[PDB]
Amino acid sequence: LLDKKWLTFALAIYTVFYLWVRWYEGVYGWSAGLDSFAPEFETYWMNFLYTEIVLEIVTASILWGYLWKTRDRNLAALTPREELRRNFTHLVWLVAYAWAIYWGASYFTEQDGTWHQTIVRDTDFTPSHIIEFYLSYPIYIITGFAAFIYAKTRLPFFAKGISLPYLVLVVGPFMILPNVGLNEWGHTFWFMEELFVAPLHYGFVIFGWLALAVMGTLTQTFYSFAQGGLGQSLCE
Amino acid sequence: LLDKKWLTFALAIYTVFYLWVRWYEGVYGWSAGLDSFAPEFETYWMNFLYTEIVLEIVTASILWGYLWKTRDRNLAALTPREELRRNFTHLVWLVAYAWAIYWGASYFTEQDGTWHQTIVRDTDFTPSHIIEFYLSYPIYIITGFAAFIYAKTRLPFFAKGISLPYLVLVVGPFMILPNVGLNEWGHTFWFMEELFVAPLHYGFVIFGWLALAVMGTLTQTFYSFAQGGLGQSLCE
Amino acid sequence: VPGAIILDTVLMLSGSYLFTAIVGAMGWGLIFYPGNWPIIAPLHVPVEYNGMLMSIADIQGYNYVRTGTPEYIRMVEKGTLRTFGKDVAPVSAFFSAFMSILIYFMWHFIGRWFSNERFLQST
Amino acid sequence: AVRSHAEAVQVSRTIDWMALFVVFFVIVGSYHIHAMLTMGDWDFWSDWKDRRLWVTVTPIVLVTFPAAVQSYLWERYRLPWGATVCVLGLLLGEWINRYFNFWGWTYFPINFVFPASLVPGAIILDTVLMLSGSYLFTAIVGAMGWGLIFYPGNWPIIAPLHVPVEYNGMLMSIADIQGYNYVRTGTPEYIRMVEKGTLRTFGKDVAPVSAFFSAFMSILIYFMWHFIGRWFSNERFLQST
Amino acid sequence: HGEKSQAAFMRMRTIHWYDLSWSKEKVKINETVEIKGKFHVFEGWPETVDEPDVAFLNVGMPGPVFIRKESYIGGQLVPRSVRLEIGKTYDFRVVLKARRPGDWHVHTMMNVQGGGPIIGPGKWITVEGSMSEFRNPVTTLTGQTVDLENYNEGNTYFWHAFWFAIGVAWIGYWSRRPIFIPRLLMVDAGRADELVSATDRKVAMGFLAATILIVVMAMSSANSKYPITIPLQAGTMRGMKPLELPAPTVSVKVEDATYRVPGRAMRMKLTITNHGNSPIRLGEFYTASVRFLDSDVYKDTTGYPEDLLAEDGLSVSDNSPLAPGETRTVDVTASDAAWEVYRLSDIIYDPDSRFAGLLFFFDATGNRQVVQIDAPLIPSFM
Amino acid sequence: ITVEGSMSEFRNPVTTLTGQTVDLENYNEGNTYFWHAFWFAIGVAWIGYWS
Amino acid sequence: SWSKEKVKINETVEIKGKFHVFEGWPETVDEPDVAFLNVGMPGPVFIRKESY
Ligand SMILES: CCCCCCCCCCCC(=O)OC[C@H](COP(=O)(O)OCC[N+](C)(C)C)OC(=O)CCCCCCCCCCC
Ligand SMILES: CCCCCCCCCCCC(=O)OC[C@H](COP(=O)(O)OCC[N+](C)(C)C)OC(=O)CCCCCCCCCCC
Ligand SMILES: CCCCCCCCCCCC(=O)OC[C@H](COP(=O)(O)OCC[N+](C)(C)C)OC(=O)CCCCCCCCCCC
Ligand SMILES: CCCCCCCCCCCC(=O)OC[C@H](COP(=O)(O)OCC[N+](C)(C)C)OC(=O)CCCCCCCCCCC
Ligand SMILES: CCCCCCCCCCCC(=O)OC[C@H](COP(=O)(O)OCC[N+](C)(C)C)OC(=O)CCCCCCCCCCC
Ligand SMILES: CCCCCCCCCCCC(=O)OC[C@H](COP(=O)(O)OCC[N+](C)(C)C)OC(=O)CCCCCCCCCCC
Ligand SMILES: CCCCCCCCCCCC(=O)OC[C@H](COP(=O)(O)OCC[N+](C)(C)C)OC(=O)CCCCCCCCCCC
Ligand SMILES: CCCCCCCCCCCC(=O)OC[C@H](COP(=O)(O)OCC[N+](C)(C)C)OC(=O)CCCCCCCCCCC
Ligand SMILES: CCCCCCCCCC(=O)OC[C@H](COP(=O)(O)OCC[N+](C)(C)C)OC(=O)CCCCCCCCC
Ligand SMILES: CCCCCCCCCC(=O)OC[C@H](COP(=O)(O)OCC[N+](C)(C)C)OC(=O)CCCCCCCCC
Ligand SMILES: CCCCCCCCCC(=O)OC[C@H](COP(=O)(O)OCC[N+](C)(C)C)OC(=O)CCCCCCCCC
Ligand SMILES: CCCCCCCCCC(=O)OC[C@H](COP(=O)(O)OCC[N+](C)(C)C)OC(=O)CCCCCCCCC
Ligand SMILES: CCCCCC(=O)OC[C@H](COP(=O)(O)OCC[N+](C)(C)C)OC(=O)CCCCC
Ligand SMILES: CCCCCC(=O)OC[C@H](COP(=O)(O)OCC[N+](C)(C)C)OC(=O)CCCCC
Ligand SMILES: CCCCCC(=O)OC[C@H](COP(=O)(O)OCC[N+](C)(C)C)OC(=O)CCCCC
Ligand SMILES: CCCCCC(=O)OC[C@H](COP(=O)(O)OCC[N+](C)(C)C)OC(=O)CCCCC
Ligand SMILES: CCCCCCCCCC
Ligand SMILES: CCCCCCCCCC
Ligand SMILES: [Cu+2]
Ligand SMILES: [Cu+2]
Ligand SMILES: [Cu+2]
Ligand SMILES: [Cu+2]
Ligand SMILES: [Cu+2]
Repeated sequence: LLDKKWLTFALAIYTVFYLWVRWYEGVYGWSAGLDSFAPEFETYWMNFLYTEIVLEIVTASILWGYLWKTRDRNLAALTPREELRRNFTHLVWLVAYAWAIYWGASYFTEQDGTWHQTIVRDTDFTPSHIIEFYLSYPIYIITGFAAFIYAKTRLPFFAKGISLPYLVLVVGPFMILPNVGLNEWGHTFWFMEELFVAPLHYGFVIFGWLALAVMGTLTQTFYSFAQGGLGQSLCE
Repeated sequence: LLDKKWLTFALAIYTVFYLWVRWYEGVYGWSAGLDSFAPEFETYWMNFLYTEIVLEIVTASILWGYLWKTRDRNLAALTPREELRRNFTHLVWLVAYAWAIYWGASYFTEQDGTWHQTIVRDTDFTPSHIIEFYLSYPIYIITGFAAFIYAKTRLPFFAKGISLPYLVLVVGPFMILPNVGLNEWGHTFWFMEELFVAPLHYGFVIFGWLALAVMGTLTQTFYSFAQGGLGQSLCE
Repeated sequence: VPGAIILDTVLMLSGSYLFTAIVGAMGWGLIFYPGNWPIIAPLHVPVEYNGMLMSIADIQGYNYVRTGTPEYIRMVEKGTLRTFGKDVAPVSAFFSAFMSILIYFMWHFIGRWFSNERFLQST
Repeated sequence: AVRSHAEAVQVSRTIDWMALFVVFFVIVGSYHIHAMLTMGDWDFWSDWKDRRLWVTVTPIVLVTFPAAVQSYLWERYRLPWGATVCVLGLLLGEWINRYFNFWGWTYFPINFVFPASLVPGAIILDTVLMLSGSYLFTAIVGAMGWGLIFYPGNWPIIAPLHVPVEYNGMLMSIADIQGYNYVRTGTPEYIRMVEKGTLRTFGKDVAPVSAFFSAFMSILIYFMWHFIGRWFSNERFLQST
Repeated sequence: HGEKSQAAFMRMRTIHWYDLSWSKEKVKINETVEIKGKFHVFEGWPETVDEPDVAFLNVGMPGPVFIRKESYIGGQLVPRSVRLEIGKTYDFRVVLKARRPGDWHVHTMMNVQGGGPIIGPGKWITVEGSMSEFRNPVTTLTGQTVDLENYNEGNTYFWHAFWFAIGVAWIGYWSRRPIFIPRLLMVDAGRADELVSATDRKVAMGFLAATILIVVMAMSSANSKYPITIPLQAGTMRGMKPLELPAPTVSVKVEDATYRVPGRAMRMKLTITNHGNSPIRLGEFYTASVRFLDSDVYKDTTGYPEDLLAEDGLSVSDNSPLAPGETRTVDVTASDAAWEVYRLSDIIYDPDSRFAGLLFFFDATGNRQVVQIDAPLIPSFM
Repeated sequence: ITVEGSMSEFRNPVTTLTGQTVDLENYNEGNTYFWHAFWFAIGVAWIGYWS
Repeated sequence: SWSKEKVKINETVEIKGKFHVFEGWPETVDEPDVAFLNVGMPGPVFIRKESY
C-alpha cells in the first residue's frame, strides 16, 4: 500500500476551503465589509472572526490531543515496512503543511497588501485581515504542529528528542501570529502610510525566514525514510 | 643565492609607475580633467580609463594564468633549500602586495579626499578616481591574487588547502572595488555633502579591515619558512 | 529568472561558494534592470497629459486610484544636485550588485545554519 | 635547509626586515583607509580641529587597529609596539598625502592641512600593555590614557591657531580665518561638525568632557578590536571557497 | 566646472543669479577682484533639495588659486553658514585675492545643507605673477601680525617630527634584537618569559613617564605662550537682510513651453499683461546661468561670460512696445548653442520636466522689470 | 454615486508624444505576459532538465 | 512683575511679564515649535495653579 490517497484529501481540503473563503471575501469585501462600524460588518465579518477563532481552537485541541494520545508506545517493535508507511504519512503531513504555508504566507498575505493598498483600513479586524491572520495563519500553525507531533509520536528517527530544524520550522512561522501585535501597534501609531516595506513589517519577515528550517527538516525526513528500507538500489 | 634582486624590481616598478601617474595627474588634473563633458577630458582621462581597464584585465589574465599553469605538480620532491628560495620569492610577492596596498588604499585614496574636498565632482569618473579605483585598486588586487596563487602553487605549506587568513587578506581588499558602487550610489543620491566620514564610506572601511588578515597570513608564512630550514640557531 | 539562472550556473560551474557570492551575485544585481527593460520600456513613452509631461506608468498610477497609496509614498528617483549625467540606472545597478554580494555571503551561512540536523533534547 | 647557525641568523634577519615592511605597509594602507573614512574630515582641516567632535571621534575610531595589532604582535612575539607601528604608519601616510597632494597637487598650506598627533597615545597603549601584560588592564587603563592624552598632545600644535582675531567686524580664530580664506569648493562651512554651543554646556567643560567620553568609548572599541584581531590572526585552512 | 552635469531642471529651479559683475578680468598676485550680483531663491524649490535653512556662500574654483578675503550677503560679512528664505532676493559681494598664477574659471556658488552645490555663472579670470609673492597678513587681537601662508608651520613640523622620532626610537629599540621568527618560536615552544626582561621594563616605564611628562610640560608651555585663545567660531547666522524689490508691473502667464529633441532651442508662449504707465519690451530670458538676449531691446555691458551669453538668442514673435493696460500673447524662442553645451537639453533625462527662469522687461527710458516664470517643459520629437 | 453599464465598455485612451493612441486598460499587457511566460519557461526548463 | 514677595501657605503669588523670541535664534537650539512655559524652582515648593 505505502503512500495512500490521504495526500489527495490533504491538497483538496485546503484548496476547496480557501477557494470558498476567497469567494466569500469577493462577495462580502465591499458591501458589508468596508465600514467596520456598520451593523452588517458585525454579521458578516465579526461573526466570521468569532466562529473561526472558536473552531480553530477546538480543532487544534482535538487534533493535537488525538495525535498525542494515540502516540506509539512501543516504537522499538516497529517493522521497516510499517516505518516506511509512517514515513509516507508524515510526508503527507509535511505536504499539507507546505500547502497551508503557501495559502497563509503568500496568497492571503499579498492579497492583503492589495486590500490595504486600495481601501482606508478602518480597524484591526478588516474583513480580509480576519482571513489572513485569523485563518491563513492559525490553520497552517495547526497543520505544522500536527505534522511535528506525528513525526515525534510515530517516527523513531524523530522520537528520542526534539529536532531543532523541525522545531524552528514549526514555531517560527507560528511567531508571525503574535507578531500581528507589532503590525497593529506600528500601523495605528508608528508609520501612518500604507507601505508594505515599512520596518513595522520586519517581524513578519524575520519569522518567515525560520521556514527555511524546512531544509534541515527534510534532510531529517530523508534519513528517517532511509533507515531500514533505504533500498537497496539507492547506493547499489 | 636565496633572496635575489626581484625585490628591488618589485619596489621600483610600483614606485616609478605611480610617480609617473602622479606627474600625469598633476599635469592634467586641471586643464583637461576639470570638466567631464569637455572633449579634452575624453582624450586625457576617459582614454586613460579605457586603456588602464583593458591593460589590467589582460595583465591579470596573463599573470594568473601563467602562475597557475607553471604550478609545481611534484611538490613532494622539493628540497628544503629550494623550499627556502620559494619562501623568499613568496615573501617578495607579499612585499609587492604591501607596497601596492599602500599606494592604493592610502596615497590615492586620501589624495582623492583632497580632490573632492577642492573641486565639484562632475561624474563617477573624475580624472583622479580613474587613478584610485581603476588603477590603485586593480593593481593591488592583481598583486594580491598573484601572491596567493604563488603561495598555493609553490609552497607545500600553502598547498593542500586554501588558507583562510590569506584568502581574507586577498579578497577583502578586493571587495573595495565593487564597493565603489555604494560610493557612487551614496554620493549622487544619499549624502550630497562631500564628507569623507559619511556612512556611504563604511563599505571601504569594513573591507579595509580584512587586510588585518595579513597577521595570520604572515605567521603562516613564518611557519612555511621554518619547515625544514628553520635552523638551527633559532631555538638552539 | 535571468538573475536566478546566472546565480545557479555560476554556482554549478566553479563550485566555489565564494566565487558565486562575488561573480554570480554581481551578475544577479546587474542584470535585473536590463532583464525588466523589455517589459517596462513601453510604459516609459512620454505623454503630454493635461499640460504636464507624464510617462504611461505615471498616467496609470494617476488614473487607477489607490486610496491607501498616495503619490508621496512612492520612493522613486526624484533627481539630486549630485546626479551627474545619465548615470541613475547603472549606479543603482552596481550598488545593488555589491550589496547583493554582501547579502549572498550572509545568507549562505544563514542557510547553512537552517540546514542543521540537530536534536535540541528539550525546548 | 640552512648551511649553518650564522646563515640561519642572516636569513632570519632578512625575513625580519621583509616582514616588517609587509606588516608596516599593509597596516598603513588599511589603517589609513579606516582613519580617513572615519576621522579624515577633522584630520584634514585646522578649522575642523575643534574641542567637541574632533576630540571625541578621533581616539575612538583610531584605537581600532592598535588593539588588533597589539593582540597579535604581543601575544605571538612579545613585541610591544603594535599601537606605535599603527600610529606611525597612519602618520606617515597622512603626512605624505598632505605634503604631496594637499599642498603638492592642490596648494593648501601645511599649517592648514596638518594631521593630528597620536604618538603619545600609542606609546601609552604599548607601555601599559608590555607592563602588566593583561589585555583587560590595557583595554581599561591604556585606552583611557589614549583617549585622554589626545587633546593635550595636540594642544602645542593648534594653540597658536586659536589666537583671537578681529576679522572684518567678526571675532574669528586663526584657524577660522584659514578655513575662510583658503576656499574648499567641495567643503562648505556647514559641513563642519565642530562645537557650536548648547544650552546644557555648563561652564568650561567642553574639552574635558569630550576627552573622557572618547576615553570610555576607546576602552569599548579596544575591547572589541582585541578579539577582532584575535580572529584575523587565525591560521586555519578553509579547505574550499 | 562642476555644472553641465547636474540635472537641468534642478539648475533651472534652485537659485537665479543676475546683475552679476566682476571688478576685474585680469589680476596680479596679491591683487583683489570683487564679484557682485543678486540671487533669487526660487519659490518652487525642489523637494529633493532641503530648504536653504543652512546655506553657505562659496566660490567655485580649483583650490585656493584665490583666497576669499571677504564675502557678504546683504551688506554684512558671512564667514559662516547663513539662513535663506525661499522666494527672497539677496545681493552678494565676494572679495577675492589672487594667489596662484594662471587662467581660472571662478564661479559664485551657494552650498545648501541638504541639497549640495548650486553653481552660478563662472567667469575666466587671469592671474599673473608668482605664487612666492603672495602674502596673507592678518593682525590678531593680541597685537601681532602674522602671515597665514606659513604661520605655525615650523611649530607643527617640529612637534610632529618630535613625536614621530619618539615612536621610531621605541620601535628601533625593540628592533635591534631579532624580530619575528626567533621570537615566534620562543613564544610557541614553551613559556617565553625571556624576550622581555629588565631593563626592557625600565625602558618602557621611562618611555611612558617621559611621554606623559612631555605632554603635560608642552601643554603648560603652550598655555604660558599664547595665554589668550578662543574656540573655533561656528554657527549658522540668521537674519540675512533680503532686497526689498518693488512689486513688478508686468504679469506673465506661460501657456505651454516646448523644446525640440534634439535641438538647441526652447519655445514658449507667454501672455504678457503690462501694468503701470510705460511701454515695456521683452529684453532677456535667463533660465540657468544662460542669458538669452533680444539684441534689439537690450545689450549686455557687464562682461557676462560669452559661452553663457546669447546676444541675439531670444526671438520674440511680436516684441513691439507693450502699451500699459494692454495684454498680448507672443511666441518666445530662446535658441543658442549654450542650450546644448550646458546640457539644458538633457531635461529629457530628468524625472521632473519643469523649467523656471527670469524675464527682464525694459521700457523706453531704460528702467527694467524682473518677472519670474515657471511651467512644465514638454519635449517635442516630430 | 451610481454607475451603470458594463466594465467591458470602459476605455481609457491616451495619445503619446510619439503620435500613437493606446488604451491604458490593455496596453503592454501582451508584452508583459509574453516576457514573464518566456522567463518562467526558461527557469522551468532548467529545473526539469535537472529533474 | 511679581504680585507678592512673601506669602503664606496656600496663598497665591502671580508672575507676569513679556518674552520676545529673538530673531537670531541659534542653530544649535531647535526652533521653538514645541515649547513649554515652566517654572524654575527647587521642587514643588509652589504648585503651578495656572499658566497663560
Ligand atoms: C484549522 C481550523 C479552522 C476553523 C475555522 C473555519 C472557518 C469556517 C468559515 C466561518 C464562517 C463564519 O464564521 O460565518 C458564518 C457564515 C456567514 O454567512 P451568512 O450570512 O450565514 O450567509 C450564508 C452563507 N454563505 C455566505 C457562505 C453562502 O454562514 C455560514 O454558516 C456558512 C459557513 C460555511 C463554512 C464551511 C464551508 C467551507 C468550504 C468547504 C471546504 C471545507
Ligand atoms: C596591473 C596592470 C595595470 C594596467 C594599466 C596601466 C596604465 C598605464 C597608463 C595609461 C595611459 C593612458 O591610457 O593614456 C595614454 C597616454 C595619454 O597621454 P597623451 O595625450 O598621449 O600625451 C603624451 C603622453 N604623456 C602625457 C604621458 C607624456 O599616452 C600614452 O600613450 C603614454 C602612456 C605611458 C604609460 C607607461 C609609463 C608608466 C611609467 C613607467 C613605469 C611602469
Ligand atoms: C572590457 C573593458 C573595457 C570597458 C571599461 C568600461 C569603463 C566605464 C564605462 C563608462 C560608460 C560611460 O559612458 O560613462 C558612464 C555612464 C554614463 O555616461 P554619460 O552620461 O556620458 O556620463 C557623463 C560623464 N562622462 C562623459 C565622464 C562619462 O554611466 C555611468 O555613470 C556608470 C557609473 C558606474 C559607477 C560604478 C562602477 C563600479 C565598477 C566595479 C568594478 C568591479
Ligand atoms: C558580469 C557582468 C554582466 C553585465 C551585463 C550588461 C548587459 C548590457 C547592459 C546595457 C545597459 C545600457 O544600455 O545602459 C545603461 C542602462 C541605463 O541607462 P539610463 O541612462 O538610466 O537610461 C535608461 C533608458 N535607456 C535604456 C533607453 C537608456 O541600463 C542599466 O541600468 C544597466 C546598468 C548595468 C550595466 C552592466 C555592464 C557594465 C560592466 C559590468 C561588469 C563590471
Ligand atoms: C573586474 C571588472 C571588469 C569589467 C570591465 C567592464 C566591462 C564593460 C562591458 C560593456 C558594458 C556597456 O557597454 O554598457 C554599460 C552601460 C553604458 O551606459 P551608458 O554609457 O550610460 O549608455 C549606453 C551606451 N551604449 C549603448 C554604447 C552601451 O551601463 C553603464 O553605464 C555601466 C558602465 C560602467 C562600467 C564599469 C566597469 C569598471 C571596471 C573596472 C576594472 C578595473
Ligand atoms: C588625585 C585625586 C584628586 C583629584 C580629583 C578630581 C575631581 C574633579 C576635578 C574637576 C576640575 C574642575 O575645576 O571642575 C571641572 C572642570 C571645569 O571647571 P569649571 O569651568 O570651574 O566648572 C564650573 C562648575 N564647577 C565650579 C562646579 C566645577 O572640567 C570639567 O567640567 C570636567 C568634567 C569631567 C566629566 C567626566 C569625568 C569622568 C570620570 C571617570 C573616573 C574613572
Ligand atoms: C591616566 C590619566 C592621564 C591624564 C593626563 C592629563 C594631563 C593634563 C591635562 C590638563 C588639561 C587642562 O589644562 O584642562 C582641560 C583642557 C581643556 O580646557 P577647556 O576649558 O576646553 O579650554 C581649552 C583651552 N585651554 C587649554 C587654554 C584652557 O584640556 C583637556 O581637554 C584635557 C581633558 C582631560 C584631562 C585628564 C586629567 C583628569 C584625570 C584623568 C584620570 C581619571
Ligand atoms: C579612578 C580614577 C581616579 C582619578 C583621580 C583624578 C586625578 C586628576 C589629576 C589632575 C588633573 C588636572 O588637574 O587637570 C584636569 C583638567 C582641569 O581642567 P579645568 O579645571 O577646566 O581647567 C584647568 C585647571 N588647572 C590648570 C588648575 C588644572 O581637565 C579636566 O577638566 C578634567 C577634570 C575631571 C577629573 C575627573 C576625575 C574623577 C575621579 C573619580 C574617582 C572615584
Ligand atoms: C584567482 C581567482 C580567479 C577566478 C578563479 C575562481 C574559480 C575557482 C573555483 C574553484 O575552486 O574550482 C572549482 C572548479 C574545479 O574544476 P576542475 O576539475 O579543476 O576543472 C578544470 C577544467 N575547467 C577549466 C573547465 C574548469 O574549477 C572552476 O571553478 C572553474 C574553472 C574555470 C574558470 C571559469 C569558471 C567560471 C565561469 C563563470
Ligand atoms: C530567532 C532566532 C532563531 C532561533 C534559533 C536559536 C536556537 C538556539 C539553540 C537552542 O535552542 O539550544 C537548546 C538548549 C537546550 O539544550 P538541550 O535541550 O539540553 O539539548 C541538548 C543538545 N543541545 C544542547 C545542543 C541543544 O537551550 C535551551 O535552553 C532550550 C531552548 C531551545 C529553543 C530553541 C527553539 C527556537 C525556536 C524559535
Ligand atoms: C585589582 C586590579 C588593580 C590593578 C592590578 C592590575 C594588574 C594585573 C596585571 C597582571 O595580571 O599581572 C602581570 C604582571 C605580572 O608580573 P610579576 O612577575 O607579578 O611582577 C611583580 C613585580 N611588579 C610589581 C613590578 C610587577 O603584573 C603586572 O601587570 C604589573 C603589576 C604592577 C602594577 C602596576 C603596573 C601597571 C603600570 C601602569
Ligand atoms: C566580512 C566577514 C568576514 C569574512 C569571514 C567569514 C569566514 C567564515 C568561515 C568560512 O569561510 O568557512 C568555510 C566553510 C567551508 O568549509 P570547508 O571548505 O569544508 O573547510 C574545512 C575547514 N573549515 C570547515 C573549518 C573551513 O564555509 C564555506 O562554505 C566556504 C566559504 C568560505 C568563504 C570565506 C572567505 C571570506 C572572504 C571574504
Ligand atoms: C494555486 C492558487 C489558486 C487560486 C485561484 C483563485 O483564487 O481562484 C479564485 C478565482 C475567482 O474568479 P472566477 O474563477 O471568475 O470565480 C469568481 C468567484 N469568486 C468571486 C467567489 C472568487 O478563480 C477561480 O476560482 C478559478 C479556479 C481555480 C482553481 C485552482
Ligand atoms: C533594517 C532597517 C530599519 C530602518 C528603519 C526605518 O526605515 O525607519 C524609518 C523611520 C523614519 O520615519 P518615516 O519613514 O519618516 O515615517 C513617516 C511616517 N510616520 C511619520 C507616520 C512614521 O525611522 C524611525 O522612525 C526609526 C526606525 C527604527 C528601526 C528599528
Ligand atoms: C612614499 C611615497 C612617495 C610619494 C612622493 C611623491 O608623490 O612625489 C611626487 C612629488 C612631485 O613634486 P616634485 O618633486 O616637485 O615634482 C613635480 C612633478 N609632478 C608634478 C609630475 C609630480 O615629489 C616628487 O616627485 C619627489 C620624488 C620622491 C621620490 C620617492
Ligand atoms: C555606524 C553609524 C551609522 C550612522 C548613520 C548616519 O550617520 O546616517 C546619517 C543620516 C542622516 O542624514 P544627514 O546626515 O542629515 O544627511 C544630510 C545630507 N543629505 C540630506 C543629502 C543626505 O541618517 C540616515 O540617512 C540613515 C543612515 C543609515 C545608516 C545605516
Ligand atoms: C549573520 C549570519 C550568521 C549565521 C549564523 C550561522 C551560525 C552557524 C553555527 C553552526
Ligand atoms: C565584535 C567582535 C567579534 C569578534 C569575532 C571573534 C570570533 C573568534 C572565534 C574564534
Ligand atoms: Cu502591515
Ligand atoms: Cu566617497
Ligand atoms: Cu568652471
Ligand atoms: Cu528665482
Ligand atoms: Cu528678543
